[PDB]
Amino acid sequence: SNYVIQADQQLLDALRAHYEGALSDRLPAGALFAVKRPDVVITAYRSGKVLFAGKAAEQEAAKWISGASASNETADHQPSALAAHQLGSLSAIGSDEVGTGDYFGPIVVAAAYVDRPHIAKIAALGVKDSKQLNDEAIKRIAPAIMETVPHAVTVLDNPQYNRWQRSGMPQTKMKALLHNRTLVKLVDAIAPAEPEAIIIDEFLKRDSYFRYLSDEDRIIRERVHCLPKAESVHVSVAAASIIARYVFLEEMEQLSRAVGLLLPKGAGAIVDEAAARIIRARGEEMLETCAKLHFANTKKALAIAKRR
Repeated sequence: SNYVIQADQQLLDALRAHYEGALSDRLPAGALFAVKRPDVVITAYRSGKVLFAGKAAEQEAAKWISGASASNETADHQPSALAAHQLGSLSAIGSDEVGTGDYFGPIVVAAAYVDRPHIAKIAALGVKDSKQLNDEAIKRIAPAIMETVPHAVTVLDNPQYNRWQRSGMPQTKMKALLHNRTLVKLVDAIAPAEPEAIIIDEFLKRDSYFRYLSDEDRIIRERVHCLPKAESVHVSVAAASIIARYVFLEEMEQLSRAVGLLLPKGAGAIVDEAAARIIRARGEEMLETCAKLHFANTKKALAIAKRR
């Protein structure tokens, strides 16, 4: 019978480092490394699943952890890793957006084209977990990305946001158009080159994405992959996050200078306070230049501006 365990990053590092002669070539999808001992084969996977196979499977698994449970499961491609496996090494466009959940500022869509020969360099600037990085790391890392690799951006400013919103276009459609138009910018800009893949982080079902574009003059469909959590599929998507997050921050700085008041991230209580102060200091109509007006926050803020 086979044995399975869930290893934390520390257990994975140990298993890798322990057995002299770890194999990393021609493995199933998701597999980090494999060990062939006598009467057991060991396979470790990106998700932390670790498979022990052979006669000596229960005893070898017990070398690491207590209460290893037997399992029919086999040392095989992981579904979650079929895309990464196939895609991770291509030359690829990735796209991501930022600012959807912020009361103040635009939605920024960014796309980055990362040709094969530039994958490693971009991976070296430390792009994994582009959500972990604070703003000051975004500021140091993004300019380096932009300078190494072609990219495009589309900023939905607030007056344009508010005007699309009030004509009944939801954030889901906004994002589709912005993604679609940024990809057009980037496909054009790198031509005659052509990306082997184009990867969009999945914010809606793929049926819905394209259905939303059908009025567009120019639709990028050839070789478009919608993918969950796509920044673990290809480095171009992470580089697109980072670039998007950098332009947003710029927009927010410009926008803070124009409004005369520092605009906080998010949609929590300080944003209500900030808006109320804009109202008092600048008129309610200033919000149309800098706020996503349909948010709950506007009504919260109007109340505050009035009370005293």
